[PDB]
Amino acid sequence: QIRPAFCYEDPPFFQKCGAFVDSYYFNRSRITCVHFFYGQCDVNQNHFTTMSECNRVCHG
Amino acid sequence: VVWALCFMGSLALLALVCTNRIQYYFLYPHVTKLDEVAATRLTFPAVTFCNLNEFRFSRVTKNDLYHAGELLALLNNRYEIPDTQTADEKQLEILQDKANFRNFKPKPFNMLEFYDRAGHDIREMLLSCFFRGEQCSPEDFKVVFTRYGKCYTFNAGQDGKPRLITMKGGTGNGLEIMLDIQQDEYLPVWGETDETSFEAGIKVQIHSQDEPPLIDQLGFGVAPGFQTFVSCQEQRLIYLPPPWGDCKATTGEFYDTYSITACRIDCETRYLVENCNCRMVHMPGDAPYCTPEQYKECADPALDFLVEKDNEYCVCEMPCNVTRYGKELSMVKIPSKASAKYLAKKYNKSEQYIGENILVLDIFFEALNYETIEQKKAYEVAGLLGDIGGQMGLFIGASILTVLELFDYA
Amino acid sequence: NLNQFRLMIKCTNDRVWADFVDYGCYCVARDSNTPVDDLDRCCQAQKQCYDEAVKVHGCKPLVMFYSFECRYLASDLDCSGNNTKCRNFVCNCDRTATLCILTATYNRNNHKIDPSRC
Ligand SMILES: *[C@@H]1O[C@H](CO)[C@@H](O)[C@H](O)[C@H]1NC(C)=O
Ligand SMILES: *[C@@H]1O[C@H](CO)[C@@H](O)[C@H](O)[C@H]1NC(C)=O
Ligand SMILES: [Cl-]
Ligand code: NA
Ligand code: NA
Ligand code: NA
Repeated sequence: QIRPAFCYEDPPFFQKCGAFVDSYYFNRSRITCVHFFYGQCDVNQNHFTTMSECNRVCHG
Repeated sequence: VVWALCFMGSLALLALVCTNRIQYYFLYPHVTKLDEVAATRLTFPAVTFCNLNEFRFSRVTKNDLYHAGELLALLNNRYEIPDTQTADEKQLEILQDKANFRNFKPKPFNMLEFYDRAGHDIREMLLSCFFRGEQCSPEDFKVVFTRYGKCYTFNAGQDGKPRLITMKGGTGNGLEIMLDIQQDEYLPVWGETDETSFEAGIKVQIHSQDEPPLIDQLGFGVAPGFQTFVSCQEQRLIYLPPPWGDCKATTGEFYDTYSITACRIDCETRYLVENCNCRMVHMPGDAPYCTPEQYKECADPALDFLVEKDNEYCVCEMPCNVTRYGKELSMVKIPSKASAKYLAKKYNKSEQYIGENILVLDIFFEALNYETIEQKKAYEVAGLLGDIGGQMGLFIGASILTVLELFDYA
Repeated sequence: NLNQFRLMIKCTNDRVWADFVDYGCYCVARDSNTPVDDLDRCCQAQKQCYDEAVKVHGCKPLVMFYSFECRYLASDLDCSGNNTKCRNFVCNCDRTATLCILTATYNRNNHKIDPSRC
């Protein structure tokens, strides 16, 4: 329970529901956050505008 | 009066249309456009090939066997020839002597050096090579290390050498190589490891010079005892970057241009360094090279896991530029009965040897035409304005003139 | 190997890896006779677990790779994806130890002690 349950969800890779923008998600295999292009499909909360925030909320 | 009622109600409906059109622009949509492009030339691709056998038997020394014998299943964990060995008479005698480590002092050992030295030599494999009627030679092939070991790339276009071109469809305008896969040099197979296989032949990958090979994953095979024809079609796929699409242009981690294969090799390298504290000898970077014990215990399993099982560690962003080669393969037999003695005598081998070891490979294009599949921006600024002004005319009757009138009036 | 243990710890714990390295008598995977506290007792059972892996199953717990899955709940940390007895066994050793670490209290005064104590 050290990090929120949504940290373990796959971000919506390649899904376009609008503009693609720089984003960061927690990668549960690397156990750290990783850049990706977010297309506004708000399927879950595993996406952050900054690397640091992602690593704050989810890294642990 | 009621006119003003109808004018503003009509204008309200015009407003909701313009909001639709404007919100749609900010989706940055795209459509995909197909095109057949006629061409006077094509850049011939790079062609990477590997022997399926990684180490030449006659090049394995007592020291090699000491360090790498267990990895290659030639030795058990007691550094001895296993009783579950399945060898002939003569090879066994050679290996039994080679495995005699009584009063032997081990010397330093390195897998990259072992691959470079014991791996098959293009100078012996390449019996002949022609490209567009011109004779080529071992110097036209660049050494590249892959999971197969010491492999070779024709037309790599690296080190300041220019890329070659084709100008007509058909076999005469491509590559033809004759190879000896050298089965008498194949390492005896006594067990199952990642470094050995049950198969004889080569693995081949045809790819853009801008992308490294991933030949264990993405190659095709070619068998001894055949001439194999590979008829190719070039296909160029173009994707849009953000905000329209999600393609990646460059990267500044181990390679110049970005490609899926570059991404995968970066990931694989990071993964091995992270989990094993070492890199396999074909991977880029600075980490120390895995010892044979590390290959067996940590590196092979970790790479296998990543390449087969893992679903999350590496997820690669699509590149903006992809060149794909569609391929149609077919085969005829070599040697004919009528030509076997000629080949045996010309290469000083028996006729049976020729039949088990020689292959010919032809790689050429069906036609110069390449297909392009491209994402295009679907609704740019121009399309937005001309649309809004076209709706203004529909709802009110407003013009470019009408506007500059009432804008000067107020 | 200890890279996977370190990762299991990051998976469940914000406590930097350095704080477990050279803590007490046993951390991490070192030998002694008497553990300084309960945290150090975790590593002791881990070392004892590795020792068992080597002697009974022929594993090389400090060299071998294994895989594991990080989940929302620490207790849901999963070892079942491994394809051999050795990889399963050792993965389980590290899993047990990482969970035990959660129960124990992190002292700062038995981290990097003098060999006098152990
Ligand atoms: C990328 O695509 C453009 C056309 O969209 C092309 O001119 C260029 O050569 C491509 N880049 C590579 C490396 O092939
Ligand atoms: C070919 O036959 C064997 C092959 O090793 C060798 O002893 C012999 O010298 C060779 N002869 C010629 C003419 O190449
Ligand atoms: Cl991969
Ligand atoms: Na539309
Ligand atoms: Na194999
Ligand atoms: Na993991």
